[PDB]
Amino acid sequence: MFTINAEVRKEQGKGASRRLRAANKFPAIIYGGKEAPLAIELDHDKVMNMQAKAEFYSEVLTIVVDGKEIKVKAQDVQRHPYKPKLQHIDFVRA
Amino acid sequence: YVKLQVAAGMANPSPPVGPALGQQGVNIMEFCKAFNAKTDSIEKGLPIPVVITVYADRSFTFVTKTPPAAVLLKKAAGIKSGSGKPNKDKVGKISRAQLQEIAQTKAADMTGADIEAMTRSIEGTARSMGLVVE
Amino acid sequence: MKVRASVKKLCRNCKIVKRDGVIRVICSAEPKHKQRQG
Amino acid sequence: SRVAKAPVVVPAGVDVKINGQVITIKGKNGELTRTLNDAVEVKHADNTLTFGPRDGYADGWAQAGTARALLNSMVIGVTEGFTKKLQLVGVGYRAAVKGNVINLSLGFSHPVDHQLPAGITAECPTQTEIVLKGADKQVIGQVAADLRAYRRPEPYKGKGVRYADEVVRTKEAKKK
Amino acid sequence: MLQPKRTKFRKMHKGRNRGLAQGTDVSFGSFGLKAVGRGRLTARQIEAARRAMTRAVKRQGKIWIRVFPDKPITEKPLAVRMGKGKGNVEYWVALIQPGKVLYEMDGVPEELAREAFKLAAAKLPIKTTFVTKTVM
RNA sequence: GAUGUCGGCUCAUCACAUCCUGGGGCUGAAGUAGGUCCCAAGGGUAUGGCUGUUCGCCAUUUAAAGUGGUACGCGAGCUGG
RNA sequence: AGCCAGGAUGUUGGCUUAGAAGCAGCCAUCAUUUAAAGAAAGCGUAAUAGCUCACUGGUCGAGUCGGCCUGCGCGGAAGAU
Ligand SMILES: [Mg+2]
Ligand SMILES: [Mg+2]
Ligand SMILES: [Mg+2]
Ligand SMILES: [Mg+2]
Ligand SMILES: [Mg+2]
Ligand SMILES: [Mg+2]
Ligand SMILES: [Mg+2]
Ligand SMILES: [Mg+2]
Ligand SMILES: [Zn+2]
Repeated sequence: MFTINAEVRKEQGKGASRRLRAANKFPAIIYGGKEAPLAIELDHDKVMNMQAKAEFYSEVLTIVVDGKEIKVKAQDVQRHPYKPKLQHIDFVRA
Repeated sequence: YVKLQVAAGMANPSPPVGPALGQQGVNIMEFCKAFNAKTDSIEKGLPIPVVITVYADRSFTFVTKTPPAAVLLKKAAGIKSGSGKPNKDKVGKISRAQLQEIAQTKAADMTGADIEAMTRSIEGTARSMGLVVE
Repeated sequence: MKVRASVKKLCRNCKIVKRDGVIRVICSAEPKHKQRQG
Repeated sequence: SRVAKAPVVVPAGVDVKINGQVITIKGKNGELTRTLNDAVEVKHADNTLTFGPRDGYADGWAQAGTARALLNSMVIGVTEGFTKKLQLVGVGYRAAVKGNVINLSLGFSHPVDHQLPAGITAECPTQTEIVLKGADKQVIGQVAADLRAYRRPEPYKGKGVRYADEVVRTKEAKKK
Repeated sequence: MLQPKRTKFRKMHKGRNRGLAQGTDVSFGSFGLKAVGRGRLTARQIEAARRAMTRAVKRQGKIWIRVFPDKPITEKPLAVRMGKGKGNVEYWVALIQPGKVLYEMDGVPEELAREAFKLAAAKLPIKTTFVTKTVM
């Protein structure tokens, strides 16, 4: 059910990541397996609404980048200190 | 119009039955002589509280009521007081039989489809005094 | 009425209204509830 | 909104005249006029009147619901009457009409003698009853309010001038 | 009124109160009271919010306090000139950063909990926000 | 290489967080009189006993004897307790 | 959201009191026929009567409700030439 439609990050770090969260997108990362890590930027409110549900952090999830449907599990999530926002997600493959 | 829970046997004692309906405008001594034509029949001291459909200046004719349930419980318990809060102390748990001999009381005058249902309401006062079933 | 910085509905029959740039509470049931922000 | 979008139906015997914003209605009870806000197109398109906003005015629909209620009261007002009653309470309170004047006696040292406007008429079937009649709805509540203002009902006994609509909440005095 | 039983030193430097908080998630209960603003929370303030919590909820659930006023604050008394040594400890504060969960609560429904914290929050000098437990 | 400091007297002027008067809402406002808040600074707003007093207590008044600013207003205006 | 209708059976639930009846407080806080009814929301009654929500519905014919994220504004906001 959870199908996150993601794009690939062209620039990384603090300036680039803040530039994203000012534009209602947030950074994330996919790791696991032996494939290299994949840095993705997600649309905030889309992911925000979906992680409200309980079966986002327990079921297999799928992320589409460049057309390729990559299956993952949610692994770690950086929340805003004092808002109902999201800074960063770690997705592990599975 | 003044009401109080009136005695069946005594009429015109001044505190409790003088104001009762001898001061409404009902004939107390032909309510509680006609009602006492009906409580010459009734058991020794059931306050069976009727609805009054009466007049002001010595005329009357009454509709009638079913006899109580709350007055008839404490007999076989051996007590004539009550708790401050039941289901902590009880007054001696009594039989279905007396709760079913009080269920003999409100049977002739209800409208049910299946008559077993009303054994619950008789014990909305049971737990509310302590009369729980085995 | 009672005049305070915080004006609130104190019962269901209360009602907020703004009349000249002034938040007021009218109640049909209790004149005690009449309030003006100020 | 719903108020504006319901059309104003005119019954037989009411001649209507749209000079732009200025609009008057004629009836048996008499001519009534209104000068609507600039944001209100009002149209003849039937035996009805229609209300909707004029592009270029943010208020718009708000004025059209206002305009609708007004003409409706006017159209009703010229055909049938508006009648507000006022009941007097007070042992020594009374009202009488002398022609375009109501002479109220309300426990005052002076006499209250209130003057009516052009198109309002007051009778009294009782010493303690005033009955206004008029084509306008605003003027007849303004007059009934003014008459109510001399002796507005006080809570304890309910003594004063009350609308017969009015239900008065009575309280009991401070104990002892 | 909370206070350290013993401290290594009597008086602490003023310091500064920069940064985001640690203790940002609800960890012991289902619901919590989170700080949005920054500033000192005195021990009297913490006890008053706690007093108002435990009364909005009557012997119901469990309450945790995630902050501790461990920082001693000093004041020179009235009519003392500047200097002549540092003042005497008058009260204890917890330094608060934006994000700090201050109290936590379970054993009650949410709606009672939103009301309990609203009353407690009125006692505090910092903007707050209601928050819920999060999974992973 | 001096800006005279307490209180009094004389003369005052502003502010309003209004003491009285005026207008008002709620009142646990019957009435009389109050309580509380809102608006209002137009005008008005004690004499004496004791003390250097400000103040305060007391006596007796008044519709009321308001609160503060003006170098704790005012000594090239007085006094000098 | 406007606009028509009902609120009952045990029962004045028990305790207390001069009396407490849903409506002083206190415990039971469940039934009941049923389309429905919290052993009763404040008013109100010396107290009941009464008042009426909750309660469930009909007729009515296009959007409505109330939380979150924020943006710009509103009040909160009294001083002395
Ligand atoms: Mg930088
Ligand atoms: Mg003022
Ligand atoms: Mg003038
Ligand atoms: Mg003196
Ligand atoms: Mg002055
Ligand atoms: Mg001076
Ligand atoms: Mg000088
Ligand atoms: Mg000297
Ligand atoms: Zn109200």
